[PDB]
Amino acid sequence: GINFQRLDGTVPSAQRRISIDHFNSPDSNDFVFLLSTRAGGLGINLMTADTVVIFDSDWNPQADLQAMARAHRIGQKNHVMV
DNA sequence: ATACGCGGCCGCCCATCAGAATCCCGGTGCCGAGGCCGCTCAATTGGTCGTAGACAGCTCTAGCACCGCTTAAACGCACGTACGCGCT
Repeated sequence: GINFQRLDGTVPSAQRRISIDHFNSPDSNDFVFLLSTRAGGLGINLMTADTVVIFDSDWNPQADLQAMARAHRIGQKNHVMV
């Protein structure tokens, strides 16, 4: 019973834009948002996200720093736990 | 002149001696392992040298994997035409 939405390199822009525009709402019930490596750190940003859980290093240095950079940003106020 | 006798002929069952035919034992020709063998020239034996190629080190291509944006190609189904194939 966890409401979420995926984000990888398969869905077009018309769908991932609706997903990201739906996640940025302050009353969104999607507390889990899945991403990827290149698609996760592809671009844009998440302001309401703060917790970044990584399963394993994606065989690239600083790829984790740039991956958390999509959530850990300036607009975040309640700190960032990784 | 008138009546009796018979004579070989013959069907009959009944007897003797040779020939035909099946079984009990056979020789003959064909095929395929054997043996013999012997002059001998190709393999084996004992031996040296050297070189291919195994092997370990190394680096440095390219085969794999993996991902996602883009889209041509595959898919499945609907409809009918023009062939497969059956008959004569």
